[PDB]
Parts: sequence; C-alpha cells; structure tokens
Amino acid sequence: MYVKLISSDGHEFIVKREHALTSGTIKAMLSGPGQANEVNFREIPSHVLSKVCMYFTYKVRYTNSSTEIPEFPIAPEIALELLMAANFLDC
Amino acid sequence: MDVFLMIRRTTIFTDSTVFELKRIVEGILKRPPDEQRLYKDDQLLDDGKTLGECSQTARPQAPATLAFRADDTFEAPFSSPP
Amino acid sequence: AKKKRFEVKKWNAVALWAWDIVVDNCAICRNHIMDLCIECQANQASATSEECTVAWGVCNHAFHFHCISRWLKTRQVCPLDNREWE
Amino acid sequence: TLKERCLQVVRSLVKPENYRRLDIVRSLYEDLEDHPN
Amino acid sequence: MSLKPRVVDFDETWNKLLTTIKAVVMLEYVERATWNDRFSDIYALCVAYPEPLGERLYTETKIFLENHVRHLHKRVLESEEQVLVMYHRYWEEYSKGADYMDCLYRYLNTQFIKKNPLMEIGELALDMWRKLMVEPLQAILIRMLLREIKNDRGGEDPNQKVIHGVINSFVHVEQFPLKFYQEIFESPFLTETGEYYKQEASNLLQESNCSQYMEKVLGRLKDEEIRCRKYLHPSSYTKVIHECQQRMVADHLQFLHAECHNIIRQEKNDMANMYVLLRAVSTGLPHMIQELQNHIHDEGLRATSNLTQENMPTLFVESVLEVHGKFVQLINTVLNGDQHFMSALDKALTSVVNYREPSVCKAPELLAKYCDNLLKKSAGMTENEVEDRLTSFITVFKYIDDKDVFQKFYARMLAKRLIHGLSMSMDSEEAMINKLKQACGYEFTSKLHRMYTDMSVSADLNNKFNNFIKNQDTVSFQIYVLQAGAWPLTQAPPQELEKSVQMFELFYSQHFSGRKLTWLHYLCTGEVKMNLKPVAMVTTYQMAVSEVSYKELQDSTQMNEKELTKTISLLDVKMINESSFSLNMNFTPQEMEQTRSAVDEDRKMYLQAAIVRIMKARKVLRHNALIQEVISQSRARFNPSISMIKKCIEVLIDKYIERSQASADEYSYVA
Ligand SMILES: [Zn+2]
Ligand SMILES: [Zn+2]
Ligand SMILES: [Zn+2]
Repeated sequence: MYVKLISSDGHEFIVKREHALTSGTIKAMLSGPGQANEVNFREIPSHVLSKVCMYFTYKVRYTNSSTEIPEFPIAPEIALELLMAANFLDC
Repeated sequence: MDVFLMIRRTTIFTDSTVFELKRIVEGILKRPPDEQRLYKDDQLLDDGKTLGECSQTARPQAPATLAFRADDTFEAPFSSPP
Repeated sequence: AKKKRFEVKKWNAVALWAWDIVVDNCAICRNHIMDLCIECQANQASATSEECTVAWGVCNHAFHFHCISRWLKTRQVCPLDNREWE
Repeated sequence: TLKERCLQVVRSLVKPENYRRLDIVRSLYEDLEDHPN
Repeated sequence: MSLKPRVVDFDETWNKLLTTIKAVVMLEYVERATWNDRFSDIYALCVAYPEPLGERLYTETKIFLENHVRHLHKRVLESEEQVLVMYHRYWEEYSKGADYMDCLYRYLNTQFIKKNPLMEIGELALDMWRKLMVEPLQAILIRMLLREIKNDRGGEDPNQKVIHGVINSFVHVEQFPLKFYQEIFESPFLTETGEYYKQEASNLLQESNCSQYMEKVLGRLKDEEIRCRKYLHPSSYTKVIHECQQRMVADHLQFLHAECHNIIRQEKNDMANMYVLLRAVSTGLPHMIQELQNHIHDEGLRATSNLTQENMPTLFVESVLEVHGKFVQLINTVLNGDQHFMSALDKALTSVVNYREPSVCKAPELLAKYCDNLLKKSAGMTENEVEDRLTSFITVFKYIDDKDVFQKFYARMLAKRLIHGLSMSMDSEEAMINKLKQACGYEFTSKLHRMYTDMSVSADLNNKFNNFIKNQDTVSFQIYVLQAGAWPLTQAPPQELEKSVQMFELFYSQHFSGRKLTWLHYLCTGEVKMNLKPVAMVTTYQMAVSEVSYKELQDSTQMNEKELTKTISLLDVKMINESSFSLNMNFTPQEMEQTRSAVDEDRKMYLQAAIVRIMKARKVLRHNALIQEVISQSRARFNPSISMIKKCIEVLIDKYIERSQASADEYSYVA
C-alpha cells in the first residue's frame, strides 16, 4: 500500500507502491520474496532520484487526459546523471 | 483543489481544507494533526481556510511545498555534481 | 278448426344472381363467366376478390375481358358468331 | 520514457563527434549513435 | 560507489550474488536488503570494463542451471518410483524461483534484446527443465504416471495436487504451446484409455442387461468427465471423452439398434437413455426414429380401426387426437425432444388417416360431418367449448391427404347449414372459416367466405327492398340472394301463385347494372300452423285444393311429373293421409353420389391452372419435367392423378401450348 525509496545521499521518498511500480526494476524489487515494504538505493544520488520521482508523478497522473501536453525541464549538468540512472531504472 | 505538494521535514508524494491535508499527511506518518504546523517559506497556514484559497501553481512534474510539534507547540537540499 | 280455409301468410324464397347469358361458361375458355378465368386463377397475381372483369360485348355476348382481349389480338373475329366483337 | 527523452535532451547539447568520449555509460554510448528524429 | 561506471571485481559481487541466486532457488529465505542490492550488483557488472559484460552472466547462469538440473536428476533418479513426488517438490520449489530470477535479470536483457538462439533467461531456464524431461524420465515417468491413472476402477485416490502438478507442469514452457504436452502425453494416454475402454467395453457387455448396460456406461462417462477435470488439461476434455463414447457406444451399435425395436414398444426411461447414447454417435438415431414411426403407425391404426360399423366420426377424431396427445407427451417427456421424432409422428399419423380398403378413403366426408355435426343446434352441447373442439380439429384436418373433397363437402355442409337456418352462431361459423383460411390460404376459403357474406348482403338487400316497397303510388316475404358461383347447390328441376314476385323483382333490375337473377324453387317455404298453437309441416307442395284422391287429379296445372309424382307427400304425413283419404283433426346419399364429380372437374380446372402458371414463367419443358412440378405445385391440395394431367395437357394444346417433334421430349408455349 505504501513503499519507501531511499537515495544514496540519504533522502527518503515514501509513496504508494503502485506509483513506484512504473519502472520494471522496482516492480521486480517489490516482487522480491520474503512475504517483501521499503526500498533503498546505494548508487543513485538524491538530485537524480528526485527528478526520476517527479517524472513518475506526471505520467502516472497525466496520461491520455484532456489538456495541452507541456514539455519537461532537465538541468544541463544533471542530465548526464539523470540519463544514467534513467538507463538504470529501465523506465 | 487538485494540487500536488512537496511537504518536507523526508519527501512524501501524495495529494478540501488544511485539516484533511493533515489527514493525508497522517496517512503513513501516523501522527495527529494538532502536532503539525504548515509554513510557506514565510507564513503560517490556518485551518479555517480551504486548500484552494490558501490554485494550479504546482505542475505535476515539478510541484512545490512540515514543522512538527515536540511537546505542545510546534517548534523548529539535494546534491550537485561537478 | 276449419277444413278448407288455407289463408296464405308469410312466404320465402331464394335465388342466384348471374349475368345476361345462358351461358355454358364463356366458350372462349372453359370456366364460368362469374368464376376466375385461366390467366387469373392461375396467375396468382392481383385481382378483385369477387369479380375480376366482366366484359359485356356490343354483339350482345359477354366474356371475360382479357380472354376476348388476347383472342382479340390473335384474331379479330368473334369466336361464337364469326363476326367482329366489342 | 525517461531514458530515451533524456537521450534526446542530451543530443541537443552534445556534438555528434562526442558520442563515445563523454563516457556517460558504456552500455549506452552504443545507443547515442542509433536515435535519429 | 556511485552509479558512475566503475570497473568492479569479478568475484566480490559474484559470491554474494551467487549465494543470493541459490537463496532465491527453492524459495529459501532472502533478505529484504540484499535483494535491493543485487540490481546494482548487476548493473555495475554490465557496463564498465569499459565494455559490457552480461555475456558472462548469461553463460554462468546457464551453467548453474545445468548443474542444478543434474543434481535433481540424481535425487529424482534415487527416488524408487516416487520420481514424481520429489519432482513435485522440485517444480513447486523451482517455478517461483525461476520467475524471480527472470525479474532479477531485467537489465541483463533490456540491453540484450537488440542482439538476439535461446535468449530470455526465463525461457532458457525452463529450457533446462525441458533438458530435465527429455531424459529417459519421459519414457519412465509417464509409464509410472499412467500406472496411477490405470487404477481407475476402485483405484482412488492419489494426490490430485501431485499428479495435477506433474501433468500441469508440461504446459508451462514455450517461447504451438501444446506440442510437448500432445506428443509426450496426449497420444499414449489417448490410445491407452482407448484400449482400456475397449477391453472394459467387452467386459461390461458380457455382464449386464441392455438397460443395465446403458445405465452403467452413462454413469461411467459422467464419472470420466469429472476425472479428466481432476487430472488433465482442458485442451483435451472434448477429445478424451470422444474416445470413450466411441468405444463403449457406437462400437457395438448393432446391439443397441437391435434392442431398440423392443424398447420403443415399451412405454418405459430405458428409451430416454437410448436416445442419450445414440445421439452422440455418427449413426445412432435413424433406426430408433424409424421404429418410433412404425410403433405410432401400429398403435394409431389400431385405435382408428376399432370403430367399424359404429357410424361415429366423433370417435375417429377423438381417437386420432388421443394418439397425438399420447405421443406428444411421450416425445416431450423422455426424449429431450424433438423435431425428428415429432416428424416421424407426423408421417405415421399421416398414413393412419387414409384408408385403402378395397372406400375411399372415407376420411374427408367424416371430417365434414364432424364439423357440420358440431355446428348444428341440437336442442345438447355448450358453446365456449365448440370453438375449443374445433381448435383440436385443426390437427386432424392438418393430416388429411385430400383436403379437396373435404372442401367440396364442407361447402354443401355450410349450404344446407345456412339456407335453412340450421346454424347456431354466425359469429362462430365465421371463425371456423377463419381457421380453415389460416390453415390453407385465400384460394381455399374464398367461395366459403363470400358464401358467408351473401347472408349480410342479403340482409341489407332485403332492407333496401323494404324501403323500395312503399315508395311509389299505392303499394309478405324475405329472400336470400347468392353470388351464384360460390354455391354448389343446384336447381333440381309450378306456375306463379297469389303472385307478388314481379312487384318485387323490378328492384333488383334497377339497383344493379346488368345482373341476371334466376329463381330457385327447390328450397322455398310457406306458412305452417293451421287455425289448431302447439307439428305443422307445410312449406312446399303448393296445391291448396272435394277434400280428392291422388290418381283422380292427375290433370294438375302446367307442371312435369318428374318430381311432382314424388310430392303428391302431403297425403302421407298428417293432413290428408286408393280407398279413402281423410283430413286431419289436429296440428342426401344420392346428392353426395353425384357430388363426387364436381371434385373431378374442379381438379381438372386446378391442374389446368397449374399447367399455364408453370408454362408461362419458365419457357420450355420436356414432357416428363412439367410433371413432378405440377405435382410439386398441387402438393397440399391433393395427390393428383397422372391419368388426368396428360389429358389436361392434350386439352390445353387445343386452346396455349405447342409441341413439334418427339425425338427428345419437348413442350413449348404459345401466347
Ligand atoms: Zn381473369
Ligand atoms: Zn357475338
Ligand atoms: Zn373467359
């Protein structure tokens, strides 16, 4: 019903499990046997995981809806790291 | 009214008055609302006014913004690569 | 009572109605003048449910209209009297 | 998708002659040269 | 470290990662955090040396798969004939771990889909399970598995969980998914249960009675389906039973078909099971249906035969209706049916209602006197019921072969029933013609219809003459007038009396354009009741005067002695009564005999109409081919005499038809 997502910098990110089930890797993590829910990450920094989560919220909320679809701002120095963790999370 | 937030201390992603908002905060954190205050960087949010009055100022892909109470009355940043 | 009185009260009768010929069934074909002819009793098409088409002739012999009409096309002479019929 | 659209945002600020030297991800620079418009 | 590409050791992540793999296998306990670490411990491997390296992880993983499969092959081989038990714990301790490993290698394959033999690690692990089953186990196990199904009769029950896991374990592995299941298991089980039910088919058939055999095999099938649903996959439910019903039934069907003759001539359950079993057979039903037809022919004919000399059509109608009710109860009750059996009933009773004694066939006339008899006054029965009895009569009418003579007779039935005020209800006698009309059509009930209308037209017409009577200067009877083509009644051939007909007849000449009326005298009444209130039969016989004898006034007025001599009837009944005749002191076979010909000429007219109707639409026919189509057309009127159609042709070639030369039969049409 609710899962946690921890970054390597220490910032926690609690959100419902289905909001985290978007990326195949995380739905493969909660599929981990044991019962297991709380999840951590020892290689993804916070300034990247925050952007990944803010990316989740949009296309979880706004998809196939009725509105003019805007663009997506990405910082020109984290875009490398955001691209890397984007390759990691299979999303 | 249909607004996303960035309530921080921990950053939880959830989504009508301020009291029911403190219920949503109480969802997993499991603490009564009388132990929580809400500030917008310079101000105090009252419970007598609704959420829409206190919006669509926070897009869903980058929304914006919690001072707990220790005894009785409420008291008391990401990285950057080179 | 009386023996020979015989007062004649209520009478009754019954009678058929046909057209002004004998007829022996409109000799052109061998059906009755008031019963459907060959093309109509066989055609199974539209027709009046009680009198298809009774056609009197000026020669004072009445036939079915389209019997004496088809016969009228193939040969103008009247069948019964070898003259011109109408 | 976050991966492919971050690729698209990066390709707007990286020369086509620097798709291998950036050393972003060694299983990804083989994809920096496969995504036209 | 960070997610930046770091060249990491090859055993550091491989020890804890490997032990984590072995912990996921068999559903052993794995920690909530190490599982959260393995994805990093694989992404770090698949990136930086400074080249991808998943090709190693795939091969090593396949090696561990092989070693594990062979270990459980030595454990499974150790199990003496219980290879399926440790094999059940093996698969049920292997599937969830396999899927969890497939989820554990997501990034291993998302950068590997662009490079594919034997990708999809999950499909490859299940491929290794296939490498466990291709072993002589596939020869052993099924032999050891069917042995637990071979114990079918009284050999129950093992764990449906274990065997259902073993058999269900075959339809799980595929990139034609049912191929392995069909080849390895479905053919041997199929043919072996085929042998089983052949052997036990002959074993049961030697043991039991016929009805006991059918009861037993029905129970056996009802159990067999539940068994197949306990053990097998649904993809064979239709097939497996199809073998069973093919060997226990339809493999001996001569026997069942032989006992059918007996069983359908017993009103007694065994016959219901007979239908049930014969129905699922290639050819099971036809003999049974045939025998029900013959049965109903026999019992029916038997009912309609017991009434000879008893001069009752009511018993004949009620008897045929009795049979029909009997067998409709039968067929609807026990046979889940039907339409075939119902049609057999219809054919049988079709042949019952037509007698061929030397007459002939005595059915239509009786079915005319049933209506005429059931419509008279009889001052008796009760209405609101006569229409019910006619509603029953609709069927016995339905089966008549010759509706022709039924029509021609009911015409005179209705004629005498109207022209002499014999009917009981105009509103009802109309509804009868409504019944005949909704049974045959417009052509069949036309003369009847306007034959019924001439009574209303005659009433209104009588009113109009009542007005025209006193409508001039200065100035007692009522008349029926008839359309003269719809009425079979004839004149049957004396001078005007008190007169008064012409003072009335000028009305019918002025009201209609050119209608010629002819007066019928055969059916005219008078005024009865001498004065001496309480028989009084005087309607015809218009003589009305000494007192004089019969042969002493042979010199009557102008009238012929054809029917006059038969009516001189008044000196016979009451009022005149050769020696001495004193005044009173107080108060159809031959018709039908010569009626039998109008049916003949009406058939000639009807078949003539068929000849023209057919020869116009289609252009030319050979002499044979026009016939069988005249027959096809006039089917429901009567069976026409081929002796009549040919002469009818030879009559119509004198009027509409021409024929040139008979080398090949040929008949053309002329306008
Ligand atoms: Zn006509
Ligand atoms: Zn003429
Ligand atoms: Zn004519």
